[PDB]
Amino acid sequence: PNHPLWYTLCDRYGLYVVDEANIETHGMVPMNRLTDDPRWLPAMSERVTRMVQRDRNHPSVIIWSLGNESGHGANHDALYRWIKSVDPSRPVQYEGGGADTTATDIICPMYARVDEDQPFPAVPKWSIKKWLSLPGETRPLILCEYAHAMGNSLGGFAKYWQAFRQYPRLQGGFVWDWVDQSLIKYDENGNPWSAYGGDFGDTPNDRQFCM
Amino acid sequence: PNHPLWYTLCDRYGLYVVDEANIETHGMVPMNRLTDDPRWLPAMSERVTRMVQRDRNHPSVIIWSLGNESGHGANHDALYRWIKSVDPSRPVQYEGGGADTTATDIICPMYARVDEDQPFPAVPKWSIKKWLSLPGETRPLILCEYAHAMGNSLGGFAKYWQAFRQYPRLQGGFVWDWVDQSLIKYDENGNPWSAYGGDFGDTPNDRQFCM
Ligand SMILES: CC(C)S[C@@H]1O[C@H](CO)[C@H](O)[C@H](O)[C@H]1O
Ligand code: NA
Ligand code: NA
Ligand code: NA
Ligand code: NA
Repeated sequence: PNHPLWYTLCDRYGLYVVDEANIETHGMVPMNRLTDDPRWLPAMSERVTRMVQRDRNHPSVIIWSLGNESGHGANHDALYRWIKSVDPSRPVQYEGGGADTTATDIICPMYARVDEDQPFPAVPKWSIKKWLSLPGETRPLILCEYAHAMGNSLGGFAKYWQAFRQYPRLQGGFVWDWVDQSLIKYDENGNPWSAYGGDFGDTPNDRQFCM
Repeated sequence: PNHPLWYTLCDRYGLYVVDEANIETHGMVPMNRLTDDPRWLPAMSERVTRMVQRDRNHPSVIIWSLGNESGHGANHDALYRWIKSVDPSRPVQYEGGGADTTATDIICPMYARVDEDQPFPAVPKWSIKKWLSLPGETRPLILCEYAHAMGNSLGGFAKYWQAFRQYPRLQGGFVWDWVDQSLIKYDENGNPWSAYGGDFGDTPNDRQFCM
């Protein structure tokens, strides 16, 4: 969840918001180790329930998200249903565990490609065109993350947009991402320079991946 | 419906058969002028019911077809339901009136392209990849006719097969068609040559379109 003013500005200027719970357990092995554990249900429930209680009156918020990169656990299903119960007015989405689990109303993959399948075990990233028509699949597809804009990037961006326009149920997505997470440091002359991971003696670090 | 021996041979050699009622009213304006008319229901019904009564015991027959290129009329809906009622063992297909009407268990377009939409009024031929995922659509797609093999043709045949393998619900199609309908004529020297439309004084004719 963002600083409260953000929702007010999105209300007034006019932007659709996905409001997302402060839950990410990416570094767990496997990713759902905590989110499938009932002992972590209370801690997760608070991050979901208190977000809804704070932001449910904002018109800009049109979709609730259960968080990010935490695999798919039973705690997600419980909290998916909690939201659907207290607020039937907004769809719930969650990408973890393969982007099309029982805890999401929207197929919301990250970095799924337009035509090319990437069939990873357990959590394949199908071609988005192909994903829509998988046997039994009826849901809209909106990428929660796509077109990773790291450095000199966004090659093939037009290919997403041609597909979004041709396919009714391909309803777009959210570019990753808006702004570089670089920080300012000063050299010997007091001159500013843009710093990334590792430049603060922080170790281990992931270098320029914050940009 | 074919010569009765055809189905015996397909039973024994192993080919899947689509058995098709002898109903095509292509030249009517509009195409459904007779098939929507209850006065023509009796004549139409006999062509369907008597086909089913003859052929229902052949294992090679896996799909029933209501005919070809006769628009979509209320008589199709009646006869579709008649077949589902008497023979639950076989899906019923029919391409007329847009390839995805209430008279077909299978989206069965003719000459729908792989990636390119052809948005004709009333009866569009959507791209087959796109057709599958249209809002509310769940049926399998099998082209009743594709890859028109007229003369030097089958350009882009690979493109269909790439899509067929990639998309589970694209379950193939039927090439148009097996054999050139040329006829043998004899000149002055008594030497046989291959003849097409018009070569018999027949007029109007559609020339080499029979091949
Ligand atoms: C020429 C099109 C407007 S009709 C087109 O003609 C073809 C010619 O072989 C086949 O008969 C197809 O079934 C038919 O759709
Ligand atoms: Na779209
Ligand atoms: Na990053
Ligand atoms: Na297929
Ligand atoms: Na022909």
